[PDB]
Amino acid sequence: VDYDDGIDFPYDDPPLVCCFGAVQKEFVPVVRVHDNPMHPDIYSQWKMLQWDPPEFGRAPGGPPSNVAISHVRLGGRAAFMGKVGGDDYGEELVLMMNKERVQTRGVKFDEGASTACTRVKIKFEDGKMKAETVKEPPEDSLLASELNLAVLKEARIFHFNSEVLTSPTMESTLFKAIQWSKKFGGLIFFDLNLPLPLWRSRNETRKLIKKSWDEANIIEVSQQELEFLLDEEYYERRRNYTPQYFAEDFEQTKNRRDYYHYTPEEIKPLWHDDLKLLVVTDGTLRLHYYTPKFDGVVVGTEDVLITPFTCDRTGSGDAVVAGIMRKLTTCPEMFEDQDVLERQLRFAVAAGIISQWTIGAVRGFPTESATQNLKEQVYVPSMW
Amino acid sequence: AEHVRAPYNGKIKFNEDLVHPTRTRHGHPAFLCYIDLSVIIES
Amino acid sequence: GFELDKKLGRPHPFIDPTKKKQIETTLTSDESWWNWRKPEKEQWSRWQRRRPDVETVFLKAMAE
Amino acid sequence: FVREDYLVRKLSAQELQDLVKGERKVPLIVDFYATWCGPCILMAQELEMLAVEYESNAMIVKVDTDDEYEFARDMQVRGLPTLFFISPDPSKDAIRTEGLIPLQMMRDIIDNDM
Amino acid sequence: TEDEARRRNWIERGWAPWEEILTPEADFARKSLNEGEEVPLQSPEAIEAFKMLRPSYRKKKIKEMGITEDEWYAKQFEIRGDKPPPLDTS
Repeated sequence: VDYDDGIDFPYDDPPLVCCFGAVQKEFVPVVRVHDNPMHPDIYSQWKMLQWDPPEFGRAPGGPPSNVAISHVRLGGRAAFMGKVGGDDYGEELVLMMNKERVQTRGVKFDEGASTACTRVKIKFEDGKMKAETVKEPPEDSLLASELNLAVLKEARIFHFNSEVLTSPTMESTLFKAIQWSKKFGGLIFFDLNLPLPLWRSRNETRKLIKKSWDEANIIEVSQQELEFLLDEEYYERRRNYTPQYFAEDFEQTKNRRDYYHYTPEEIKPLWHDDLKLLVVTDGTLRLHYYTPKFDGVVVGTEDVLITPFTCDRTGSGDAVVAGIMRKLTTCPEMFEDQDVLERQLRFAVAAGIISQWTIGAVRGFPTESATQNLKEQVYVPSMW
Repeated sequence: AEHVRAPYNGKIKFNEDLVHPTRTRHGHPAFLCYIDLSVIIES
Repeated sequence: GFELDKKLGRPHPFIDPTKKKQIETTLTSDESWWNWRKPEKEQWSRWQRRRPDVETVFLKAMAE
Repeated sequence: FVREDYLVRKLSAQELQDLVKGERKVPLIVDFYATWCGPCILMAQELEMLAVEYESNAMIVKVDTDDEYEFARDMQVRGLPTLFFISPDPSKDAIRTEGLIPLQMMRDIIDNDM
Repeated sequence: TEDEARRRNWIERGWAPWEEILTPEADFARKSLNEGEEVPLQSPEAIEAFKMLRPSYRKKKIKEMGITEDEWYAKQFEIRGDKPPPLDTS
C-alpha cells in the first residue's frame, strides 16, 4: 500500500512460505452427500469408508495450518498468518505449531475471544430451523492492520483456502495480504478446498471465488471441484457412456477406471493471464497439471488396504499441496520444463500416499526422507 | 546338469554355423553343440 | 602414476584407463531372439535400489 | 436386561426442531457428523464420554449430514465435525464450535456458558 | 472316421479352417515342437522358422526377393488353401 516493513536480510534457505487462514485441529471442510452410510452408532465400521471413500473424500484437504505443518516436515520453512483467542485452546493450537517448527510471529492473539467458538442465533423461518452469525470466531477475524509484513516480505509463496471467503472480515483482510505479497514478489497459491456452503450452486460459487481466482498464480483443485465449477452433469454423463455394439479401441474393452484428462479448451473459462500452474488432483491417483505452454498428467497410486486398521485419508490433500510447494520453491524450472515438473510432482504423490497410512492429519504427515524413499520404491529408476 | 556362467562382461563371439539350432525345454531358441566350440568374450 | 600405485597398494583403478577399451557394438534387438531383447519399458523390480549398509557409509566418509 | 452400548441419540431435523422449540431445562449439545469423515470417529468417542459425565445435566444428540444435508447448511455448518451448544435460556444465543476440541473445553462451555 | 466328423463339425458346429496369422515366435513354436523337445531341428520349415526369429534376417530375405517391407506385411494376410470355382452369373 505505502512502503515496506522490517530490515532487509539475506533470507535463509529454503525459501519461506506463508499460510493464511484459520488454524484448526482436523476439521474437514469439503462436505457433500454420500450414498453409502455405515451404522450410525458403531464407529468401528466407519473405517470401511476410509478404504472405499466417496470420490470427494479420496484425498481430503483441511485448514491452512495443516499445509504449514506438512511443509515443514517435508524440509521447508513456513509461517502461519492468522488469529486465535487468548484462551487455553488458543495456546494449544499455537503450541502445536511451535512444536512442528512453524513460525508463529504472524499469529495474533485476541484476548477477548474464545478460540473456535462462533456465537449464532437460531431462527425458525418458514417452518425450518436456520442459524445466523452474531459474532465471528477469532479465527475469522484477522484485520489488515494486524498483518505481519515482515512475513509477507520474506515469504515466496502465499497460500490460502476458500474458507476465508465465507467470512466478511477475512475476505477484506485477504486481499490486503495478497497486495502486499505481490508487491514483494511472492507467488499466490489458491488451494480451493470448497467448504459445505460453496457446494450449493455453481453460479453463486463462481461469482464468490472469481476475484480470488484471478489473483492466484498457482491453483490446486480436486477433480470434483473442477467438474462442479464447469459442468457437473456433462462429465457424469461422459463417465457413464458405454458403446452399444463394440468398443472404439482395445483399451475401452477392459472397463477400467476413468482417468479423463481435461483438455486446455475445457479449462479455458477458468484460465487467466497471471496463472502459472493449475493442478487437478484425482486423489493421489492422478495429478493433472496445466501451464500456459503445456499440459499433462502424472500417474500415481494409493494403498490404504496395506494397513486397514490405521488408514485415514484426512490430511492427505494437504500433504500433496505441501509437497508441491516444497518442490516449487527449490526447483523453479518446474514452471517451464515439463519433464522436470513431472518428476517433482511424483514427490508430491508419494507424500500423499504416506499421509493416508496414519490416523490423524498432523500425526501422520511424512518427513522428506520417508517421502523420497517411497518415491524411489514405487517408481522405476528412470522416472525419479 | 551344469551351467556355464560368463566370467566377465563383454561381447560373445562364435561361429553359429558350427552349431545346430534347437528349442530348449523352457521354450527358448538355442544352439546344440556337438563339438569343442571355442567361444570368445571380449571384455 | 599407474603401475607404481598398483605396486605399492595405493588407491588406483583396478583396470588401467590407458589399457581400457570399449566393447564395440552388440546386437540391437533386431538381430536378437525374443528372449534376449531388452524390454521397451523399464520393469519395476523391488530390487531396483541398492541395499544400504555400513560399508557404503564409511567408505564415503573416508573418501571425503 | 442388557444395557445399551451407546448413549448419544441420532435425531432427524424434524425431531431436532421440536426439541429446540419445546421447553428445555438442561443444555442441548448437537453433533453434526458423517460416517465417512475420519475425524468423526474420534469425536464420536468423546461425546459418548461426555454423555456419561453429564447423565441428566445435559442432553447430547447427533445429526447425520448424509441424511440432513440441507438442514446442516441452513444451520451454518461449514465442515465436520461441528458442535452446537444450545442454552435452556431462550434469550442466550447458541455456540457453534469447529474441529476436534478437547473434552475439557466442552465441559467449560457447558458449565460456564450453558 | 476322420471324414464324417470333419463334415459333421462343418455342418452342425460351424467349423471352418480360418487362417491364423502368426508372429515369427508363434510360427517357430508350431514348427519346432513337432520334432521333439530338445533336439537338433532338421525339417527345412523349422530351420527356416528359426532363422526368421530375427527381424534382421527377415529384412535381408525381403530385399533378396525385391519386394518392400509393407508388401511382405500384406502377404501374410493372404487366404490359404484352394479357391472356390469362380462365379458364372447368367
